Amino acid sequence: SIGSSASAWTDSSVSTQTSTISRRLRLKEMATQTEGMNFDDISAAVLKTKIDKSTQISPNTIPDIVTEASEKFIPNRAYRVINNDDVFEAGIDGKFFAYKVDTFEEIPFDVQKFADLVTDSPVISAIIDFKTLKNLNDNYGISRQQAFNLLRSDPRVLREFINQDNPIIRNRIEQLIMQCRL
Amino acid sequence: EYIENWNLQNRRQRTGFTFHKPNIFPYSASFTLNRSQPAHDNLMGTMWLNAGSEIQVAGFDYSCAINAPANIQQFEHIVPLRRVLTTATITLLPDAERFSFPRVINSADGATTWFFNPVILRPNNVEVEFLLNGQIINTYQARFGTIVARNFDTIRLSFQLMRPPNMTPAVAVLFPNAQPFEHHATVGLTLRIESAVCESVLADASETLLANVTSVRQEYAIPVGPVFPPGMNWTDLITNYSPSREDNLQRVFTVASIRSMLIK
Amino acid sequence: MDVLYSLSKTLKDARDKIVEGTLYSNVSDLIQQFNQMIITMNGNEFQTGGIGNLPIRNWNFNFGLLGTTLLNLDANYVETARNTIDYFVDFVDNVCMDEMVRESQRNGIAPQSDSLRKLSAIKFKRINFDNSSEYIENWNLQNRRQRTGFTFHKPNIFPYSASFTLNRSQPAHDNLMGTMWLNAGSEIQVAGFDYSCAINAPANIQQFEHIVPLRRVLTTATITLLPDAERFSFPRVINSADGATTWFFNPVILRPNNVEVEFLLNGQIINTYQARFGTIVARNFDTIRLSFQLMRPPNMTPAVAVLFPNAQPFEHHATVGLTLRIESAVCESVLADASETLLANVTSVRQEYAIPVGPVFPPGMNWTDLITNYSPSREDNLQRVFTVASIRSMLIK
Amino acid sequence: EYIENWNLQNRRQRTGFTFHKPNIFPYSASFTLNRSQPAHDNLMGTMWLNAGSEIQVAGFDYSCAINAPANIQQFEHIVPLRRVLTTATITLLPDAERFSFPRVINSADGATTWFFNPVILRPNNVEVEFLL
Amino acid sequence: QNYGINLPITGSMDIATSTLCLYYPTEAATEINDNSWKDTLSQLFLTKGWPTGSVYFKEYTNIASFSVDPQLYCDYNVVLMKYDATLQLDMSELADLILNEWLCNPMDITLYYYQQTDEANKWISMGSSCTIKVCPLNTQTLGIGCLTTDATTFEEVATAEKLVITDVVDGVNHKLDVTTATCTIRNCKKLGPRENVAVIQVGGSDILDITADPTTAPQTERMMRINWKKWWQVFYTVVDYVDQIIQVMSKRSRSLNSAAFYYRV
Amino acid sequence: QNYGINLPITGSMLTSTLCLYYPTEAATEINDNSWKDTLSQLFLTKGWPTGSVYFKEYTNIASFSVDPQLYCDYNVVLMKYDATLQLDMSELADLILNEWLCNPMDITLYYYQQTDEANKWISMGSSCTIKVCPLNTQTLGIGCLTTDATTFEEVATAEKLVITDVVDGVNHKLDVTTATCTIRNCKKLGPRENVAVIQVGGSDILDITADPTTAPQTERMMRINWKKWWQVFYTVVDYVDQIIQVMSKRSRSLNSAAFYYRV
Ligand SMILES: [Ca+2]
Ligand SMILES: [Ca+2]
Ligand SMILES: [Ca+2]
Ligand SMILES: [Ca+2]
Ligand SMILES: [Ca+2]
Ligand SMILES: [Ca+2]
Ligand SMILES: [Zn+2]
Repeated sequence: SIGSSASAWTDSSVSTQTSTISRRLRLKEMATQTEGMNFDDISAAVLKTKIDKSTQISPNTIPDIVTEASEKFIPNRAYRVINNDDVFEAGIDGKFFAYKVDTFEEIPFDVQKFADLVTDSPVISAIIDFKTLKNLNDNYGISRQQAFNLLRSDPRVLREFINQDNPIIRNRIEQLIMQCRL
Repeated sequence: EYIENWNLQNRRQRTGFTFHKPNIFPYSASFTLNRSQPAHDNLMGTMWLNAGSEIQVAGFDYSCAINAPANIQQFEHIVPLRRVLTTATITLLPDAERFSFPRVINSADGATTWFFNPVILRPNNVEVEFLLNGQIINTYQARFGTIVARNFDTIRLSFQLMRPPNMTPAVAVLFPNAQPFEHHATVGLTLRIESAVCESVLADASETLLANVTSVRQEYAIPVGPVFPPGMNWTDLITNYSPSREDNLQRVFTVASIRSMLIK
Repeated sequence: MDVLYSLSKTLKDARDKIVEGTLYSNVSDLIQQFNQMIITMNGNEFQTGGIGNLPIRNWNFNFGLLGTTLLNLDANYVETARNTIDYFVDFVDNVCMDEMVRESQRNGIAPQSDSLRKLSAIKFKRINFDNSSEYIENWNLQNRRQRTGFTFHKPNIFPYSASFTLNRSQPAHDNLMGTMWLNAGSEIQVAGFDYSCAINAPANIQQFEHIVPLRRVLTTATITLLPDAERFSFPRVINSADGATTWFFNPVILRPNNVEVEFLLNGQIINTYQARFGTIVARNFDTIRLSFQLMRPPNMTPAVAVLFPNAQPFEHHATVGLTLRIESAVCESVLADASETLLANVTSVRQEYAIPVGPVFPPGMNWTDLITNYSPSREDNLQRVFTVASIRSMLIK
Repeated sequence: EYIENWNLQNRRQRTGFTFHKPNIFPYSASFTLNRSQPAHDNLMGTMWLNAGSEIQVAGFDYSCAINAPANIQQFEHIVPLRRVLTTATITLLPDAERFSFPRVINSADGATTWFFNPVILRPNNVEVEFLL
Repeated sequence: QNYGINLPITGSMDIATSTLCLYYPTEAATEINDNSWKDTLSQLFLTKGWPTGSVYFKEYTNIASFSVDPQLYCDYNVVLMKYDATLQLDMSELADLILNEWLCNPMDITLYYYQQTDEANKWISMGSSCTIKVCPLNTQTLGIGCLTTDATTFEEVATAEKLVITDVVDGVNHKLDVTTATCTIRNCKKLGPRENVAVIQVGGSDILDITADPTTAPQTERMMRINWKKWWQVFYTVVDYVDQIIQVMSKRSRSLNSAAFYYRV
Repeated sequence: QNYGINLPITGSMLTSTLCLYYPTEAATEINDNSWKDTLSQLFLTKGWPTGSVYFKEYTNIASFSVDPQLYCDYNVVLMKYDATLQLDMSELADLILNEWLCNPMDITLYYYQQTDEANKWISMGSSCTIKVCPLNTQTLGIGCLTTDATTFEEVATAEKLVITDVVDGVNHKLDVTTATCTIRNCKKLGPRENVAVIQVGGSDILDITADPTTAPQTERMMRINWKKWWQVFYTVVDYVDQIIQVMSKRSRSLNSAAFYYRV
């Protein structure tokens, strides 16, 4: 029981625990308990695009490719939970952050509170992770609405920044895409 | 004392806090295997617990240094400190009680478990050194009881397992030269800082300042702030005892002393 | 010594009380004492050091008095006061270090440093203020030959001693009866072992006695007595009495039987505790006698029966134990304890300034040797150095 | 401190004494057997010593939870203090050195004696609750 | 992947597909007298959890024939040795050879005199008919109680043996008269235990001595014994407790990737 | 004064001789007249100076059991295992691995009882035949007639060495072939740590304790599997260090006898 209550969702020590919890959280997307975009939304889009492009895909090969894409695309996934002006973000690779929504200032991570929140509260895929968010805030004047939407994984704001040609967000999305390997 | 040290620090004069059993060591129970096999039948290494003011270390060798050079195995244990202690009185005893019993211990990677069945021998060529900036400030060889370290930031404990050159039949049967090692030679040391003086604030066994601050925060459900770890965990505080953490800790401890002057 | 303590106390009061913005009524009497000190010290010259690596320093005193005109102390007043107090505190520090690094085989209670000898003159007696600290209070009582007492938490009374005695033995060390003990600081751990488990002993009981005499009389001591000695409860390979060979010790712990702890003062039974464990009180004693028995269990289950045979091959050795911790005590003499830092301070000053070994204390102020031979001369010197160390720590952090 | 608490108690105000290692636990060295039989060769239970300011407890099982559900055996130890403590600094350590060596213990009724030969494992799911 | 160097491994005390070869004598198959018995045991092992095709059954006519360079290729090997009051030394030597890891170098008895360096070094000879006759030499390289030229004077320490483990006095040169025609003798050194293979003797009274030292005759976990009357019952017992047998055994240390440059197989 | 006994002892926390007893069949198989010299030279390499290792030959276990003699500081006895001689081997091992204090038993005139569990009757001779008759309180026989030997109970027949253990606290009328046997009332003082026995073959069947609940295996009781006596002797020579380390020379007695006689 990592958190206060013993749930099947929440079954360096902090790095290990958060990595395991995030690996389980990957199934929250399948369970449809998320907000905003999803890593598997990006993966499905990339899979469709590549399948349409490819000239060396046979009908007997499509099932294997689809299964591999579902199981492999974006191995490194990060999930965040927002709780009354506090954000807890955890990745499958053992990177965990805790910060304030307004100022993006790091706070000591609380594994127990993170587990309690992630048990039931919606989990937002960190399409724009904390490092990229802080870099973007430092080098650009993110508005309050822009920060809110980026934390909530707003497709509108994400496309807005891509069209504006923000190098930081474009690099982040490019890394996400390139991680869709087989 | 606390307001005295506050004013002295403001005046840039050297401060000083006297602690009984200072809580300077972050809790850390671990082992290191210098020689290992997947079966864990024949192990050599060290096994320690650092907590509060006590270090308990034990070197173990399953072969009892049968093939070691000069029938001697050397174990070392280096414990750094997050803050410099001065004029510390320490009790150094030649056996580690904690690691002198049969144990089943999970392996380094946690995949499996191994059996530790110690038989205690006297530590050999014990050398306890208190070093400041890598320079030996104090050193005591083969001396136990009460010792004094006037100024230091790390402790280096060196000891040896020597195969008894002469053994009675019971001991000879105990230590074979073959593989199956039913009894594993173990030596160890215990080192407790009874009292010390530090330029920075610390928790200790005779004060209640950490308890007061943690109690107030818990009672009023203060959200985790940007400085202290969750729940004012002393292990984390003393592990990453950063300068900002030290500043905030001294402020809160001084306030807690001021409050305890009036509240029971 | 009282003059030195008065200087330290008045400087400490000055640093604590002479702070910006305070009323002059809070510091009127303190400033009168301070001006008395300045007037008594002006025109005198002192010299501290010259032993080992302790530097030789010359101290001169020419200080104007502190004013007596402000309603509330201001920044100027505090600056003047602190500029004077820093010099005075440095002088006190060096006087205390010079006194601590010195010892004498004859008249060890008397001052040894030149500066403290100078301060022992009558002209400085006017700087006496009050003697409120425990150490200075006991210093004065000892000077008056009155009863003294220091309260110690975990007194460091027992010199380190980890040893064993064998009452039955063979060259093979396969059937042994005896005792093992560790006495350190304020802790006694004793174990009585019998390899035969009293199979043939009369009444199937083996008697064990451990007599620990103290080098000083303790009074009103709280003691924790526990029915086992964890330090002698695991397998051991112990080198024999002469170091010629090694013997094996594989203990099995049974409860100690007929436990009697006697606290005797000059051979008279002051306190006796029969089969009582936990917190006990020894009001006055100079020796501890722990008596315990190993009784062969009259009824054994098959496992215990297999453990304890009637033939020679004793694989498991029956063992009983007692632990005795002295939590607090009062001693008319000075000792080292787990709370104070006076032994630490004296040792640290001597080590820092590379003071050569003297004729009184053992090298490096080894507490084990000191308390093993706690001579009256050593006690006088130790009280002197500890009192001056407390005076010093009153000002130096 | 003591006169101040005396006056506060007379006024019926707050009282407080600060203790280093308070002697709050009456001496109690005992054991409880939840599974047992006359041979005392397959025992499950807990043995403890509460003394002064230290609780030292150890749960033992001879079968090592071979037949237990999920290969887990639970142990509990409740120590009720006779007075309410506050702002207490406590040290918790994961082994009971006092119950880690072989020993021979009298039975609950004292009829016979039984052998305890511990091998020490790491306690998992350690929970410490301070209740009021 | 730092191979070939020993780095200390640090762990914390707060933290919390294979194949099975089963060697049996021909007497077992003869008594069973069923052609499908191996398939039956494969299905039973499958129920126990061993996927079909992961259990191999090996047969040897006798301990004497099996001792001729026994090769055990499997993640886990279980040898059903059969006790014989006349073959205690043969069983002990076979068990030592298979249960322990030996690093062996060639011997040229026609070209070099030989001595054993330490207590862990023996001479292992295998073949159709190994007859080992030694002659110790003094400092002058002259035989002690044996004329060097004349081989009859030598001291016979084996005769028509399929397998022999000879332990001569250490530090003294020896001249050997092995029958190289039908025997190969190697200078072997015992490095440690082989966790891959375990022996389950059937019958007898625990008479295996796997240490040259006479003061010690250890009984490791990999050495087991069972009383028997029916080979069907023996095989059922092995199948039913294969979990315990595998737990007693362990994966061969020298075969793991970590063994690279440390005398890997 | 005694050797400082009764006074507590406090502490702080080559020249010897090696006798090697072997059966005749070992020499018969080796068939080399110089094998004793060869073994002495090998012991010299191991570290035993020439003239310090002596080899003793006994025909059989039964013949050796007739009043065995222990000569050197360290004695190493090789007994070949025989499935039908387990009790004889156990008795020989007991006699030579434990110290005994024996007294005469003139059974032709007195009744004898065993005081306690440590007391036994040791019979040694060319051929011994012990017949015992327990006696009740009135001195009459329990299941036997004192005046009729044939009613006595057989406890041993034509045995070179017998260790009889009758019920303690009850007198016995004994009948033995005194002409070819000597019976002694012996007491087991304790282990004799200067004698070790290396059984050759078998399966650890030595029981040196009359108690049935205990069959201990001391460090001085070893076992080896063998096919060549040359290999056995090479093993002994090469591991002489371990064998000696297992035994203590201090237990040697002034007389080369397996027991003390009214000492
Ligand atoms: Ca063979
Ligand atoms: Ca020859
Ligand atoms: Ca050899
Ligand atoms: Ca017989
Ligand atoms: Ca009859
Ligand atoms: Ca009897
Ligand atoms: Zn304390």
